[PDB]
Amino acid sequence: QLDHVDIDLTDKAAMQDGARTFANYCMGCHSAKFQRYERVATDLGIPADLMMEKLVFTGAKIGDHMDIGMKPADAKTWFGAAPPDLTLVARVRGTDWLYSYLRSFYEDPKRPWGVNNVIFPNVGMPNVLAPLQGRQVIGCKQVQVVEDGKKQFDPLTGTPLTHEACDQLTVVPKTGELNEAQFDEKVKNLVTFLAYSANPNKLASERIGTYVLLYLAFFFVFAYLLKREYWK
Amino acid sequence: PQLDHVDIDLTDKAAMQDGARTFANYCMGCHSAKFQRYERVATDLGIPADLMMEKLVFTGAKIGDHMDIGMKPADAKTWFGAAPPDLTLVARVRGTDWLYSYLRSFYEDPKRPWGVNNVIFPNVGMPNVLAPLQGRQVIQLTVVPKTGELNEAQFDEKVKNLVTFLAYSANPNKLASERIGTYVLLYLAFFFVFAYLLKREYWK
Amino acid sequence: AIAKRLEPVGKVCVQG
Amino acid sequence: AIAKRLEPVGKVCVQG
Amino acid sequence: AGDAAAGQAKAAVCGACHGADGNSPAPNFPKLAGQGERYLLKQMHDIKDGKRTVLEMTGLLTNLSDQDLADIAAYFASQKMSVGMADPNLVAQGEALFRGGKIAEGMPACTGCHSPSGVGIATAGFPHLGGQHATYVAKQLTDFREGTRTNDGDTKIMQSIAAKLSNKDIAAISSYIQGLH
Amino acid sequence: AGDAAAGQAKAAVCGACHGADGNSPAPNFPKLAGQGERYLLKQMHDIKDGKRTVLEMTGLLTNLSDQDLADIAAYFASQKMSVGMADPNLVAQGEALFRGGKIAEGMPACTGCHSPSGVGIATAGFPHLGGQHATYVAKQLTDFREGTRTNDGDTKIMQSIAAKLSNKDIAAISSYIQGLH
Ligand code: HEC
Ligand code: HEC
Ligand code: HEC
Ligand code: HEC
Ligand code: HEC
Ligand code: HEC
Repeated sequence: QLDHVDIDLTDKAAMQDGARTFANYCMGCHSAKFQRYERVATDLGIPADLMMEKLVFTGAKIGDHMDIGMKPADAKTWFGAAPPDLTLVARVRGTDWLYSYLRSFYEDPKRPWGVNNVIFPNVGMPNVLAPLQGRQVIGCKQVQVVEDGKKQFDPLTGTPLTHEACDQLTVVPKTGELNEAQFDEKVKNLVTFLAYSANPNKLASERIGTYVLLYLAFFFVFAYLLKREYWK
Repeated sequence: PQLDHVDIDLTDKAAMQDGARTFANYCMGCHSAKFQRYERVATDLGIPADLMMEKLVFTGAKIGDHMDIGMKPADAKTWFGAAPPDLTLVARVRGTDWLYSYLRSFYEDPKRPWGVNNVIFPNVGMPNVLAPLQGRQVIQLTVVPKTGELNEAQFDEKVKNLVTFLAYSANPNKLASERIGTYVLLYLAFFFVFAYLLKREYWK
Repeated sequence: AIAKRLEPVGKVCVQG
Repeated sequence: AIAKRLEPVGKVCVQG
Repeated sequence: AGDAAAGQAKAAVCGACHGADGNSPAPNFPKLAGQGERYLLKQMHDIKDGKRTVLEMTGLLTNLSDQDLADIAAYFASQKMSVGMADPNLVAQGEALFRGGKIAEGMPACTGCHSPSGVGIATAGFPHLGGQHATYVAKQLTDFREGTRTNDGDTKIMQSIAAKLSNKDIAAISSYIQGLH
Repeated sequence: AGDAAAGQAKAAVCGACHGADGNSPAPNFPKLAGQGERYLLKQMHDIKDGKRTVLEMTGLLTNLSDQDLADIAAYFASQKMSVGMADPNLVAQGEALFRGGKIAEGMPACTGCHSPSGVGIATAGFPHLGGQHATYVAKQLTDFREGTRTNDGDTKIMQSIAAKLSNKDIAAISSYIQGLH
């Protein structure tokens, strides 16, 4: 069961925060090698000097690909699985899968890195956002009561009516920098940046396609008239 | 410049083996032969694979690997002022006569960065790496007596074997090419007889 | 605004 | 024969 | 899991070298405060079993049971590692190495397994680094590079990583880590 | 050019450390016998001008003129470097590094600039290596790697090459060079 996330690719601030998160917490193991710092800065509206100073940690040039020092073979040996390139991961898995996966890490002592993932069971990835999210465990917490889709909210306060459930992801209190909403926004910005990286031509594609479709409707009108006429 | 002619025999397995030894020991330090594989060199030179690995593969590479070297072209270009080119095809780029005259034309030239110059290749960036064998050659080129392991004839034989190996490396298909071409031309003459007879019959 | 948004996570305390 | 023909130039003395 | 409350009492002997709260004052003694409990327990077990050789700890862990070690590790993990200061002449190179690694040499950045802030990953056993003494960090990197320390497992994560660090790189990155937070 | 006959008399003071014929008895002192005349003269001038720092040689070359240094270098070049022995446990690795370098790391084999037999290239100034004391060769490689020795020129030939040698690589290659001939 995945969680839906509404990703706004026109939000430059969110994409900038996601790029910062990717460059700091993700490019340690994951490359974005099919994507250049120059294009990322141009599309996110980041000044080239600012991109150089804030997001390029590897000594690469602005026009260089987002390569990292960790080789796939070395990382496969170290982690048991090679950390895949994340340029297209939004297209490979989808944004909802990424949103649910980056928020589904929970402590699991039986695992090599002490964590497991609801979305990606037995994943070889360490929980690298634990400092932000905090300790997440499979425990008992309050979950909204649902009966055959009959979802109960509080009529007055508008907040959910909840009952206790003991197989839920619960963040141990005062264990991470960000609360649930703040970590949700952090993961949303990161997944928004990954969605941009997978499909950097999306907005331009929509604009160009709108113009193309308008032209094709015009041309269709003319061709239809030239056909129906001349078929009399 | 005037080159010295050398008769290169690509059927001489012993000469090509000696040339391969010289190339692996004295030339692969700076030059790659990266477009040929140790396995194919062994097969064409009659060298057993184990013997090839023990005697000619110094880089730790596998028998089936290209004869690559550690010296990267950029580093070598910085160090010597010129990149040592890959020598797999040098016998085709320069010819065997040019190589034979070049490897024997190093003489001492203190004004040069490496203390040597070359008659065939003036102001070349190669150090005289075969000086231990030829000895001290000075300017007409003359070798200072009792300065090298080999005499003029022995060093000429060494350079000839090395150039023969280089010639094989540039064109490893030459012997098979001649063997196949002989049969192809025989078949084409055979087919020409029939085609000509058919044309003559029809054009009556 | 962008610079604050893009601040690197790792902070290093330096002499002087 | 071939083994002698291909002997590496560099010879190394080793203890014992 | 260990008990920090009892570990405090059990960790008094350690405080002689590592400090009462685990923030050692001397550079050669590592700070145990704020270090991952899993990593601390692994290191203590390795030193007990000789997988990691610490001559200054000869026989100190032999008489401590597994639960005592767990309690001490929990107590030290319940503290906060104090942050040192990086050398200004070295902070730039150390920061570049830590955050970016070496693309050309294929050396990973340290920010992946050890957080960008150097807190490590407690669950994964990746040690906290930020604030650790520069001398100790440099010694550990050198030991990994030369194979003196091999308790990082068969995968040889840190041995392989430190094989790609020069002495100047080790010094710079240790100085940067000393001030990292 | 220098005169070996006069150099022998001029080189007597050096023989205290490097041996009368240039084959030093102590590992820490390099052998000068059979070394390339150009390389010997370059090292002498670098030590004179401070381009190379040899504390044990402080002031020994200040009073020697260019002709005296040339004579000493010519005398030492006329000699034959003695050959030591390589450690059996290190000869394989050292031989591999010396003859093949490192393909993956891009480290050149030493057989190019230094002959396959280690005699160097006298005209080019590439030093004779074979038979040199393993301790001295290891120290030189370490200094090149650490930047302590920088008299190899602006191209930083040996600094760049030694940057890629580990301590174990340096030890093995030094042992092999000592045994090499
Ligand atoms: C930002 C903190 C990160 C995001 C977002 C992702 N990673 Fe990682 N990761 C790592 C490994 C060793 C693996 C492979 C695990 C396995 O194959 O079992 C992964 C995997 C992922 C995936 C799954 C992609 C897929 O197609 O299945 C995603 C979506 C992903 N990662 C996103 C290791 C590391 C790591 C080393 C400590 C770091 C710092 C990160 N991952 C960071 C992020
Ligand atoms: C490093 C010490 C070298 C070794 C050992 C050998 N060669 Fe070389 N070579 C070297 C350089 C730096 C250059 C370029 C010089 C320049 O000014 O461009 C060369 C060049 C050659 C060439 C010329 C090829 C061409 O110009 O197309 C040849 C034919 C050649 N080298 C052959 C050769 C042989 C046979 C060697 C072993 C006996 C050998 N080289 C060793 C550097 C070095
Ligand atoms: C001085 C006599 C010490 C006392 C008392 C204790 N330890 Fe210590 N320890 C000491 C040194 C000099 C070192 C560093 C070793 C090195 O390789 O440089 C250590 C190391 C540790 C570690 C590893 C820390 C890390 O990897 O981050 C641990 C986990 C540790 N020591 C634990 C520990 C405990 C539990 C002690 C009391 C039982 C204790 N130490 C005492 C020196 C000394
Ligand atoms: C002991 C007091 C020495 C005397 C007397 C001389 N030299 Fe020396 N030399 C000495 C040491 C310890 C070293 C090695 C320095 C290092 O970096 O490890 C050297 C080195 C040289 C060299 C370089 C040799 C090389 O292989 O690069 C040269 C050319 C040299 N020394 C020359 C030299 C001359 C001419 C001397 C008499 C005037 C002389 N040395 C005396 C120690 C000592
Ligand atoms: C991937 C996993 C990495 C990365 C990319 C780096 N390191 Fe770290 N490291 C890792 C592990 C699994 C361990 C534990 C080793 C063990 O269990 O014995 C370590 C440990 C260290 C240490 C020692 C810490 C201490 O003794 O307290 C240091 C100093 C260290 N690592 C440094 C370091 C640096 C400088 C890195 C980038 C060059 C780096 N690591 C990367 C795992 C991983
Ligand atoms: C080509 C450039 C090479 C390569 C492939 C190697 N070296 Fe050697 N080397 C070279 C030069 C030009 C010099 C002179 C340095 C100077 O002028 O100060 C040297 C010197 C050395 C030395 C010093 C020897 C001494 O002090 O007497 C050593 C020990 C040495 N080089 C070792 C060495 C090794 C182990 C190599 C392969 C890993 C190697 N070199 C390659 C030029 C070149």
